[PDB]
Amino acid sequence: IIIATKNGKVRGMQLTVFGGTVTAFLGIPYAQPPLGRLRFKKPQSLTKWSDIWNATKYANSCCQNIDQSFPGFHGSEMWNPNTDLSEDCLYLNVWIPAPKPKNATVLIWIYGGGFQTGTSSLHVYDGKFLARVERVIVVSMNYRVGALGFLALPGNPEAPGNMGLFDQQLALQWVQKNIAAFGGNPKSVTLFGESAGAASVSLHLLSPGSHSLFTRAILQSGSFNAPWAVTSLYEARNRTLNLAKLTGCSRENETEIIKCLRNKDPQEILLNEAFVVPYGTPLSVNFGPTVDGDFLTDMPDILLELGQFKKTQILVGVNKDEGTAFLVYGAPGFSKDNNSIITRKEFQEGLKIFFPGVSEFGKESILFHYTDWVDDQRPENYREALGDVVGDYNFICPALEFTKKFSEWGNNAFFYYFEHRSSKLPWPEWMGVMHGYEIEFVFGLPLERRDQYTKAEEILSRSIVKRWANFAKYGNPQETQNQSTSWPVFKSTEQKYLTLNTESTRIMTKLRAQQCRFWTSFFPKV
Ligand SMILES: *[C@@H]1O[C@H](CO[C@@H]2O[C@@H](C)[C@@H](O)[C@@H](O)[C@@H]2O)[C@@H](O[C@@H]2O[C@H](CO)[C@@H](O)[C@H](O)[C@H]2NC(C)=O)[C@H](O)[C@H]1NC(C)=O
Ligand SMILES: *[C@@H]1O[C@H](CO[C@@H]2O[C@@H](C)[C@@H](O)[C@@H](O)[C@@H]2O)[C@@H](O[C@@H]2O[C@H](CO)[C@@H](O)[C@H](O)[C@H]2NC(C)=O)[C@H](O)[C@H]1NC(C)=O
Ligand SMILES: *[C@@H]1O[C@H](CO[C@@H]2O[C@@H](C)[C@@H](O)[C@@H](O)[C@@H]2O)[C@@H](O)[C@H](O)[C@H]1NC(C)=O
Ligand SMILES: *[C@@H]1O[C@H](CO)[C@@H](O)[C@H](O)[C@H]1NC(C)=O
Ligand SMILES: *[C@@H]1O[C@H](CO)[C@@H](O)[C@H](O)[C@H]1NC(C)=O
Ligand SMILES: *[C@@H]1O[C@H](CO)[C@@H](O)[C@H](O)[C@H]1NC(C)=O
Repeated sequence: IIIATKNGKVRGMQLTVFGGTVTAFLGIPYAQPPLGRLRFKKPQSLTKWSDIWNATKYANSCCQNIDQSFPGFHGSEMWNPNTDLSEDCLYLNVWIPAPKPKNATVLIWIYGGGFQTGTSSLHVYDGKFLARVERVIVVSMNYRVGALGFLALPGNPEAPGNMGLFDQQLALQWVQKNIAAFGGNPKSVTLFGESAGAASVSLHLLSPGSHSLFTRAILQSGSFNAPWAVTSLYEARNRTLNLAKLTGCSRENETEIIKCLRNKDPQEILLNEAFVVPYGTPLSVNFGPTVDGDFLTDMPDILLELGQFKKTQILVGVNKDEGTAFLVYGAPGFSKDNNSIITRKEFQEGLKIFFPGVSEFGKESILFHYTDWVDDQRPENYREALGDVVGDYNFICPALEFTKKFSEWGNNAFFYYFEHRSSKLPWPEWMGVMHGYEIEFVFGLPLERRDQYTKAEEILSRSIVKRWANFAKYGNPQETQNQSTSWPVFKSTEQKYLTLNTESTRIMTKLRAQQCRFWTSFFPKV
C-alpha cells in the first residue's frame, strides 16, 4: 500500500470493487508546478522527495472556464471540474488491481474537452472498474488546457506552444520510469482518449518524442485532422496578441509580453481567452495544438498523408449523434427542454453560427448536400440535418479519414460506431447518442448493478470493456469467449466497421460515405 517511485515513496488507498479490491493512487505529482516563471513553459522535471507522498485524494484540476449554461443540470455539470482549480495541477492517478499484478498492460487515459477544459478526476473517468474487471493498470493525468496550456509564440521557449501536450508526454514518461514498480508492463502501454483527448492521442502517434512512450492507441470521437484540433501558426499568433491587448500586456519585445502575461492572474487570463477569436462557435478551440516545430515538426496532415507516424494498431470510433450536443449552445430554435423542431431558415441561421467565416456559397453547398430529404414532410428534417452537419464535419468524417490514411501504411485498424443511448442520459431524447456518452460504457460504470443502468447496458459495457482490454493487451479487440460478432480490421477498400449497441452487433461498410465525400473532398476547397 506504499510504493517507491524514482522520486520518492507514495502512499495509496484501497478501494473495494465488486467483492474485490483495487489499489488507487490519486494525485501523484509528475512535474514541477508550472507557477511563476514556469507558466507557459514546458513542464519541468520534478525534484525528489524524502517523505511518503499521500496519494489519497484527487489533486487540483487545471485552470479553466466552466460550463455555466445549465446551472443545476447534471447533463452539463457532470463535465465541470470536481476538484479545485489551480495552476498547480500537474498530477496523475494510478489504479492497480489487487493483488498487485506482475506484468499488467497499462491503459493511459487522456481526457477531452476542446483543449480548454476537462480533468482526470471526473466520475466517468474512474479507472477502478477496468483495474478490477480486466486487471489492467489505469493511468490518467491532468494537463494544462486553454491559453495556459497552448498559448503559442512559435520558437520562443517562454511560450512555445503545445505545453499541455508536453504535460501529457511527461506523464507518459513517468509511466515508463515508474509503472513497473506498480506491477505494470511499460512495454504494454495503450493510450486512450476522447474528443480533444483522442486528438491528443493521434498527435502522440505523430510526435517522435512520444513514439517510445506507448504501444497502441484508441481514439474515441476525435483526431487531429478534425477542423477544430490544430490552430494554425497564423491564428495562434493573432490570438496571443489579442490576449495580450485584452490584458494590457502588448509589448514589442514578445518575451516582455510573456513576462507581462505571467504577472496577470489566472482568472484575468481565463476571462479574456473567450474573445481572442472575432467570431466563436460552440466548437471554438481558442488555444490548442500548433505546429511548434518541437512536439509537432510539420503540419500533421502532411505527416499523415506521407506515412510519418508510429506504426502500430489503432482503435478508432465515433457515436451516432456527435453533433447534437453543440446545437443547444447557440443554434436558434434549439433547446434541451423541447423537441427543437426548426424551420429551413432556422437551419440556415444555424449554419451561419457554426460556419461564420464560410462564404455564402459554402453555406449553400452544405444546405444543398444535407437538405435532400427522402421524406419532405418530416418536421424533424432540419433539426436532424443540423446535428448531422455538425457531427460529420467535426467528428465522424475526420475520424474516418484518419483511419483510412493510417491503415494505408499497413497497420491493423478497427473502427466502431457507437449507437446506444444511455438509459441514464439526462439530455432529451431528440439529441440521441450524444458526444461523450460512450465514455461511461468504456470505463465500465454500467457494471455496477447499483446505479440505475439496465441489464443490457451491463452486457454491452462488459463486452466493450473486454474488447478495449484485449486490444490493449493483444492488439486485437475481440471478445472471444461468448460467440460475439468478430470485429474485422478496417481496410481502405472494404472499410468494414463494427456497430456497438444492446440489440445487434453488425458488421457494416463505408460509414456515412456520401456525407464524408462532401466534407473531406469538396468542402475543403470552399
Ligand atoms: C486579428 O486581430 C484583430 C484584432 O482582434 C480584435 O481585437 C481583439 C483584442 C478581440 O477583441 C477581437 O474580438 C477583435 O476582433 C482582428 O481584427 C478585428 O476584426 C473584427 C472583425 O473581423 C473587428 O473587431 C475589427 O474590425 C478588427 N479590429 C482591429 C483592431 O483590426 C482580426 O479578426 C483577428 N483575426 C484575423 C484572422 O484577422
Ligand atoms: C424550444 O425552445 C426554444 C428555446 O427558447 C425558449 O424560451 C424560453 C422563454 C423557454 O420557453 C425555454 O423553453 C426556451 O429557452 C424556442 O426558441 C424560441 O422560440 C421563440 C418562438 O420562435 C422565440 O421567441 C425565441 O427567440 C426562441 N429562443 C431561442 C431561439 O433561443 C423554440 O421555439 C422551442 N421550440 C419548440 C418546438 O417548442
Ligand atoms: C499521510 O497520511 C498518514 C496516514 O494517513 C492514513 O490515511 C488516511 C486516509 C487516514 O485514514 C489516516 O487516518 C490514515 O492513518 C499520516 O500519518 C501522515 O501525517 C500524512 N502525511 C501528510 C504529509 O499529510
Ligand atoms: C514483461 O513483459 C515483457 C515483454 O512485454 C518482458 O520483456 C519482461 O521481462 C516482462 N517482465 C516481467 C514478467 O516482470
Ligand atoms: C528584449 O528582446 C531581446 C531580443 O529582441 C531579448 O534578447 C531580451 O532578453 C528582451 N528583454 C528582456 C528583459 O528579456
Ligand atoms: C460472457 O458470458 C458470461 C455468461 O456465460 C458472462 O457472465 C460474462 O460476463 C461474459 N463475458 C464478456 C466478456 O462479455
